[PDB]
Amino acid sequence: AMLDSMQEKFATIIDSSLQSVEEHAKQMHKKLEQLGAMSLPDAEELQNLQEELANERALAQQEDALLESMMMQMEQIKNLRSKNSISMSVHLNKMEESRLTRNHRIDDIKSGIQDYQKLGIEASQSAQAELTSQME
Amino acid sequence: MSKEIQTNLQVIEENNQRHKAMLDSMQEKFATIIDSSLQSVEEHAKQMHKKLEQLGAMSLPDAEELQNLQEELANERALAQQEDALLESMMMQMEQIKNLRSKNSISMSVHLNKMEESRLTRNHRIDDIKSGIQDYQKLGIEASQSAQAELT
Amino acid sequence: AMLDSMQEKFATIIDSSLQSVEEHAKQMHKKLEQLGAMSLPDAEELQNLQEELANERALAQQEDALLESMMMQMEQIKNLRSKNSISMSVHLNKMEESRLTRNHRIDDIKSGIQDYQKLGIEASQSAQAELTSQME
Amino acid sequence: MSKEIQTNLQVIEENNQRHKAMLDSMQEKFATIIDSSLQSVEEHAKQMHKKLEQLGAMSLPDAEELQNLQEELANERALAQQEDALLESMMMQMEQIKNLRSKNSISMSVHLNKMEESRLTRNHRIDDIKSGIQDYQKLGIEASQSAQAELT
Repeated sequence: AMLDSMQEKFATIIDSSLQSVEEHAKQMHKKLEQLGAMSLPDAEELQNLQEELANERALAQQEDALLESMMMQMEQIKNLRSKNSISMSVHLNKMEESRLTRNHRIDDIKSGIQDYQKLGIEASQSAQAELTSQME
Repeated sequence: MSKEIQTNLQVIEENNQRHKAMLDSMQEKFATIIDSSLQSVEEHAKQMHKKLEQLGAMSLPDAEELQNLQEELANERALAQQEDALLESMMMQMEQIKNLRSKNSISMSVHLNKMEESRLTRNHRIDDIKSGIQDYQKLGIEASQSAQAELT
Repeated sequence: AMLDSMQEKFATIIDSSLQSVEEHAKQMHKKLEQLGAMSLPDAEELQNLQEELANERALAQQEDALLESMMMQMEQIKNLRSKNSISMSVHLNKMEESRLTRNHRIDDIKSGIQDYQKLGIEASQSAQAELTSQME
Repeated sequence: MSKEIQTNLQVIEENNQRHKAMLDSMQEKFATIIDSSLQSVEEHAKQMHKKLEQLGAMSLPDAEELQNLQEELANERALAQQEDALLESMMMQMEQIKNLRSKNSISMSVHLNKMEESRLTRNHRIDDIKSGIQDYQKLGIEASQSAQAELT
């Protein structure tokens, strides 16, 4: 029974094998721990991009509201100008009538002065027609 | 008295002469002023007519000014028409850019969700592998006992 | 003295002449009154054009203030977007580093599994080197 | 006892045979498991290596997604650059239209002042003519008296 000296080598290799299976299990699990630890910063970065995307939506919404408001006010001014411009064309037309009318009135007065000069000659001849008539 | 009647007829021959040269000088002097009277009516009519000439002469410059106001009013509509075209064009283009942005930002959210799936999947796989290391270490130590309990 | 009968015609023409000089003076002055009356509506029309011109100035001033304000706000949004876009490029670069790093860590673990398979064969030969050695 | 020693040597000849075929079967059975042990270490190493293969295979799609995010970011700058060019262009043009309007409105005020002068001048001329009618009627009635006071 020289087996007692052979089996002492049996616990020496089974134990030395198991200690390597646990050192591999220890080493790998440490590597897998820190690898899986990257998940949180990765999630962090996504949340940041997510927030920046929401800012873009916020900003686009403010921009659209701003331009609409600007266009609104811009349209009111356009209408006011248009009303103001129509008012002008009307007053210019009135002034054109008042100018033509003034011309007619001036021509009437010119004609009336001519009528006066005409009827003055008619009076001069009609008066000398009495003075040459009272020559009898 | 035949000679006496002849001189009484000389009296009359000068008597009417005293009325003739007196009336001939009255109608000559009265007609000399009616003529000067018409001359004041014609010089006043000329004077006044000149005034009305230069007054009516203002009409054409008045019309020039109105016509200038007319042109400046038409320019204003021109400018108003350019301004409206410009803003319309601008709004047109701004609207495309807005749409392109929205399409681009939506595409982005898709990739962000895509990536979040890829992150969760990655975690499951890491956990799956971690479990396999635990499974190996457990079935490894339990295998050692099955050998040490028989030969020892 | 048959002049008393001639002078009665003298007051008849001097009076008839003067009454025509006053009827002309009356008629003309009436014409000149209403002609000069056009001055007030003419002045009115000018004042209206004057007010419409001031409206144009008012309107142009509002328009200039409006566009300036719009441009201001438009510039703030541009800057905010630009800051938001720079922030993105930064997070994308971080994620690219975290991806490369993750690749190195995975390769290390792959290599460490290979080292384990290698040193397992070294153990298998070294163990059978004892079992073929204890054949003596 | 010569025959007796031969059989005691047969005992030993089977005694060591009882240890030989017992040890030959112990190292054959012990080496038969060290071989199966390495086989579990190599199949686990293969199994795990597969897991790491498909996990590392996620890297390329991850890179594709980042590259898409990169392109969508560059598009956004493109769109931002078009938008700024557009508004600049628009402001440029709006500024000319504004100037042209001011020039046009100032021209107008000049004509309005021009016309107001022409209106005041017109009034002086009307008053001047009215005065001439008064002057004529006054110097006309006073002329009538100078004649009626002498002949009447």
